[PDB]
Amino acid sequence: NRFTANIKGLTQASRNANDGISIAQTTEGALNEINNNLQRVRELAVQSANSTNSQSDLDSIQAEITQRLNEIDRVSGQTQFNGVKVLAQDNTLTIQVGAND
Amino acid sequence: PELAEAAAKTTENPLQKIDAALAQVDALRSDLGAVQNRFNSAITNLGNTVN
Amino acid sequence: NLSEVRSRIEDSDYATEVSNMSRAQILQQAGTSVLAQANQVPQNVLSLLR
Amino acid sequence: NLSEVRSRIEDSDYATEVSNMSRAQILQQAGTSVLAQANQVPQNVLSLLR
Amino acid sequence: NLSEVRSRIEDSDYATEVSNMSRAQILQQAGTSVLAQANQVPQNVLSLLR
Amino acid sequence: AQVINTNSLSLLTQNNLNKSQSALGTAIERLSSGLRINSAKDDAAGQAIA
Amino acid sequence: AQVINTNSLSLLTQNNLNKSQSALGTAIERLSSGLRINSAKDDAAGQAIA
Amino acid sequence: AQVINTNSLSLLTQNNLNKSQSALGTAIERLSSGLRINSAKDDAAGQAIA
Repeated sequence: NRFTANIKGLTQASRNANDGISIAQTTEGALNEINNNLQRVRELAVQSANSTNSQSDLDSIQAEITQRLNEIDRVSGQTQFNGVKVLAQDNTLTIQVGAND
Repeated sequence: PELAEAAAKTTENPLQKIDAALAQVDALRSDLGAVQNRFNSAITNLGNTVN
Repeated sequence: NLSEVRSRIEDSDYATEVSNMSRAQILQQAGTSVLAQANQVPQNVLSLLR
Repeated sequence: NLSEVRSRIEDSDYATEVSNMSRAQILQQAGTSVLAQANQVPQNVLSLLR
Repeated sequence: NLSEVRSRIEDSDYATEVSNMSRAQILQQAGTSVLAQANQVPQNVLSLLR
Repeated sequence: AQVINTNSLSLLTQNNLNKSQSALGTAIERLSSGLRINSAKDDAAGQAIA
Repeated sequence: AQVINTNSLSLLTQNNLNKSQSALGTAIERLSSGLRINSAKDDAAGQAIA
Repeated sequence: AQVINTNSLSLLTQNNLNKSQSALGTAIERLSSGLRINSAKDDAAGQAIA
């Protein structure tokens, strides 16, 4: 009987762990998108620095930068695996990876 | 009760700020991606323990 | 990723299910080859003694 | 742009449809190779016992 | 030079990856051709003895 | 303890054949369809979660 | 040691087929995209450095 | 982990082919017209500055 319980727990534990990997991948996609948006912002800042760019240029570059930052606020504010907002708030997700408590 | 507050004045350093954000983000991604290796090794452990 | 997680939950890898079907088939053939013997166990004694 | 939007709605990219056709073909071959076994499951028991 | 160093880190030369895919494919075909035998190993003994 | 009006040896042996038949039925059921959960395969977690 | 209720020979052989499947999956993953590091390919040095 | 009702290996490999298709589309788009910026090529600096 003890072995059957362990086997059931291990398999099920194994079945839940795959889910943890899936959640990590989902977070990574969002994170990758955020990083892509950030790379553009840095390049725009470098372009913006020159004495030469006019203030009518800096208005458009700021419009792009605020749209990119609204987008990395949105894609982290509302993204979810099974109704769980991964990036909106900070907390610990505990994985039961074993039959043991 | 939280909205980005209009900037008081032009940012003194537009880089330093974005290098810090990339470090927080890059660091977070790196931390996240080690947990996938931990879960993969735990799965290959549980397979042989079940067998 | 949602199709991956949903797939694990619903789709079942065969490699274990063909083996489970094979084990149930061998158990069925062994159980039927045993059942006949169980059936004829009593008759030999009764008729032999009678 | 109207042909682009109309195209998405009507035209279907194959790359998923060849895979769906392949999955249905493997399911058909597995279902037929299982069906025969299901057919012969009863006969072994009846004839063996009888 | 930065694209060269970044490229080595991210881009992977295929010449090893096609060979790794081929080795995994031969291991899959050999493992499946072995799995069936493993499946039928027990039935011969049980049915033969029974 | 050699009775023939009810053979107590044959009733249990049959029940085991019936259990093997149900296991073969579920394995054929999941092998043909391609999916582990249909209704009672997993009650709440699988179906609701799925 | 000739058991059929659980075939201890088939479980390990399958696990090896699953490992070969994962290796083929990573090789196809890197061959189609053109890039070795995606997420967990290299944890810290590759991705952070990249 | 050998499922056929949903092939988890083929979905990702396709997405990579779709990404390569979009990259080829932009390169053909800029090679035929002669101009890098059309609309979303560069959002603000290029078009506004241009």
